[PDB]
Amino acid sequence: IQKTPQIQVYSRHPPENGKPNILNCYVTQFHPPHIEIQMLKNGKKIPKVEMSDMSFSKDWSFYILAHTEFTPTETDTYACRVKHASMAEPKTVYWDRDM
Amino acid sequence: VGITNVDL
Amino acid sequence: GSHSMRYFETSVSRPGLGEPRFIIVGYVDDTQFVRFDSDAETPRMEPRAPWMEQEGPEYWERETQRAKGNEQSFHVSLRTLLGYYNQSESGSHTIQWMYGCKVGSDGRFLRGYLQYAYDGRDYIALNEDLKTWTAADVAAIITRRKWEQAGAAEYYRAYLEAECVEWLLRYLELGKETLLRTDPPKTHVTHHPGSEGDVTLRCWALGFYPADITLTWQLNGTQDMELVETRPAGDGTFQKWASVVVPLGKEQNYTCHVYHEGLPEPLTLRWE
Amino acid sequence: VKYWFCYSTKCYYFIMNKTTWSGCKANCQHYSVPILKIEDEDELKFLQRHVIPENYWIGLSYDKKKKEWAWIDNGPSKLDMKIRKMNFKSRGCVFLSKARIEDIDCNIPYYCICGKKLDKFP
Repeated sequence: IQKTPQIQVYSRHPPENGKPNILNCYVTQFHPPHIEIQMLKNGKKIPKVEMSDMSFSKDWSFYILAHTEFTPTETDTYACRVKHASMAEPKTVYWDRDM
Repeated sequence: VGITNVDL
Repeated sequence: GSHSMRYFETSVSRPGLGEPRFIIVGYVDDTQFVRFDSDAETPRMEPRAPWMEQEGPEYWERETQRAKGNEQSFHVSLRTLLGYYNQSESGSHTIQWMYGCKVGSDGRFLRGYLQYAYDGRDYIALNEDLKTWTAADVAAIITRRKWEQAGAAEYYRAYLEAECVEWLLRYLELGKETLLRTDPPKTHVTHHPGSEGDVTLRCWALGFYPADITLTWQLNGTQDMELVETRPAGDGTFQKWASVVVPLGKEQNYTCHVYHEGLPEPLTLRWE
Repeated sequence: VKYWFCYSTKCYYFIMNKTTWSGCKANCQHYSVPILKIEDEDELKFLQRHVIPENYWIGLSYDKKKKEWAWIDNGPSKLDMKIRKMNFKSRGCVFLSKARIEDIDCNIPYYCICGKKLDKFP
């Protein structure tokens, strides 16, 4: 049995240019639990990325959160690449300020 | 506290 | 009001490179309080909540002894379940176990849950009566027949109805200003222009505890709605939003409804 | 992927596509077969025994206006006591698995089951 993950890229506080904020990568509803989450800032991976302890809901699907400090800019692109057994190619979900 | 697991 | 304790015990078999990984994750309502990991430098029950540090060293040593005891129990259970399904040793398999009790506003026992899973699918679960088991397949019936003679159903019932409730009420006292608190959500409606002569209206709800919330879009009263899962902010609060594709000009005709326990009355929101 | 199976005096339609409870309800009404409303415990036992191991959306959901749990037909069932004993949170929809029948957020996508009681022989 295998479940494809659902990635949610968002900020802790409403996005504001220049102001320091925290970017969150919420990887939801996945199985097997073995997963490789990578937070990127304009292609290259963000250096200090702290991860939370992996948990699961009532439907046995796994949940994990990855967060790091970031300064949003109108030109700077932020994305979260997730590598899982269910997917042949790693999915990279770009951060949207409107979502 | 939790509880001790019974062998499956 | 309602409060519930949940313990999430997971065992992931590592073929050739392990030594299977065992993780215990504890939760009180929606906040994490205990943690255990076999891959850690020093395998011990760690506090995730700041108010949990008030507990003595005798408690942490007792919970580590329980976690280490469960680690070898799930390790034997992994090989036992491998023989039950007659699967190869070269493959990786997972065993998930979640248990706990839910108390009311009294606050006394409402329901006790104790369910098991193998490779993300149902295996064996303790019924609402807390005296009978429900087996998913023929391999799970072997575990049910083994636990019927051993009296596991009566053993877990003694914990879920008494020992679970006793400790959940203790943890609520320890985290009085952290668990019993209710933060109302900061709500606002955002406008998004389209190209097909229609606009996307997003009803935001940021910074709220607990995660239990229900966002709905009303016109004159639901299926056309685009609701996302409740996401944690990271600081200790939650976020959730609902989206609807509405025609241009009728921005004020559509009203959003927010349902949270922290709010005294359900909120009505419109774009301005 | 979708198939149909029958038991007693009721034929069930199984949709093997992960969609929300509202989507599952809409997909059932499209084929003119309402979303599964389990009548008795013997029916639940069959549905749990015969299924691919996964989570399946059923006709039980919580109504905000009524402030109580109600089925699709908005009528009673013999299993109503078993559901009321499970003390589900006054929010979300109920899903069916091979050994459990618990409540969760309706926005989470699972497989769909439609069920209509047969009045006469086909």
